[PDB]
Amino acid sequence: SGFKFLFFSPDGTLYGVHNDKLYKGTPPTSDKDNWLARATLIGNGGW
Amino acid sequence: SGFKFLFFSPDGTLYGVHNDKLYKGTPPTSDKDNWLARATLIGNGGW
Amino acid sequence: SGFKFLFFSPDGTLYGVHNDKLYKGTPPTSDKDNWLARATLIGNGGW
Amino acid sequence: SGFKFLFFSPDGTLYGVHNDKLYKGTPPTSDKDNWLARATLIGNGGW
Amino acid sequence: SGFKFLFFSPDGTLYGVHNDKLYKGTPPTSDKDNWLARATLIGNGGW
Ligand SMILES: CC(=O)N[C@@H]1[C@@H](O)[C@H](O)[C@@H](CO)O[C@@H]1O
Ligand SMILES: CC(=O)N[C@@H]1[C@@H](O)[C@H](O)[C@@H](CO)O[C@@H]1O
Ligand SMILES: CC(=O)N[C@@H]1[C@@H](O)[C@H](O)[C@@H](CO)O[C@@H]1O
Ligand SMILES: CC(=O)N[C@@H]1[C@@H](O)[C@H](O)[C@@H](CO)O[C@@H]1O
Ligand SMILES: CC(=O)N[C@@H]1[C@@H](O)[C@H](O)[C@@H](CO)O[C@@H]1O
Repeated sequence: SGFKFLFFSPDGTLYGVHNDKLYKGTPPTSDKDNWLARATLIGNGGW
Repeated sequence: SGFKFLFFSPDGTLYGVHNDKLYKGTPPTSDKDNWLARATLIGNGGW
Repeated sequence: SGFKFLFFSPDGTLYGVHNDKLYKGTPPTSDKDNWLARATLIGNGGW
Repeated sequence: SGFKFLFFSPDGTLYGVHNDKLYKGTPPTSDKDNWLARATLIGNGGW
Repeated sequence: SGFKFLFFSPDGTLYGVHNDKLYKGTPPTSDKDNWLARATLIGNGGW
């Protein structure tokens, strides 16, 4: 629970480290947007 | 109180994590501008 | 003490959170620049 | 273990500090991508 | 003692806070680049 890092790439993609995993995707648009469920998993550990 | 993350997207929108929630909005232009009151809630928790 | 956050906006302005307040201004060019005295107070608390 | 800093350059390259060393490279695109194995070492300590 | 902050400006300059001092410079190109030996000191304390 909670992100360790949460930051943008210069194209506007949101990146986040959550439970040692790395995710990316376009940023959420509302509190109805389950961002983590639709984010792409781009790293399985070590972050 | 207190933000856990406070950062910019490349289009100039300010993003912030406050009390596990995610907020965005144009940055304040003066200390009369209550940013958190006018920011768009874009995540209800898990941040 | 020091800063809680210190980060750039995409237009090149340096932002900083210091003693719960939000500051912005052009980045310092030498150690003779008192950036905190020089920056614009854009938020009086809650940061 | 884990990263101490993880952030983007405006040229699109991902930078990270891991165990006091500095690395850069294209961001990972999947959890098969061993980013730290293929990243360019650009700093052997002090970070 | 490492860096407290390490981040880019949108023109590609790397900024870092180290022992409460603020440094800037082009990012290191390889592990043979002593960045902090050649970085510009732009803040002597308070960071
Ligand atoms: C910090 C880092 O590069 N972690 C990666 C991880 O994301 C990836 O899923 C795994 C693939 O084997 O390799 C590494 O552990
Ligand atoms: C980290 C993350 O994606 N959190 C979101 C939250 O912001 C959103 O309000 C909720 C919708 O049900 O889904 C997830 O919990
Ligand atoms: C986090 C946040 O938006 N803080 C603001 C503060 O910056 C501003 O000076 C004040 C104006 O009334 O309102 C809020 O407290
Ligand atoms: C913080 C910093 O500038 N560290 C560098 C290190 O990355 C580099 O590999 C070394 C070369 O001798 O010099 C310095 O220690
Ligand atoms: C956070 C900040 O602005 N620190 C500066 C420091 O960089 C500068 O060298 C000194 C010179 O007067 O003034 C301030 O203390």
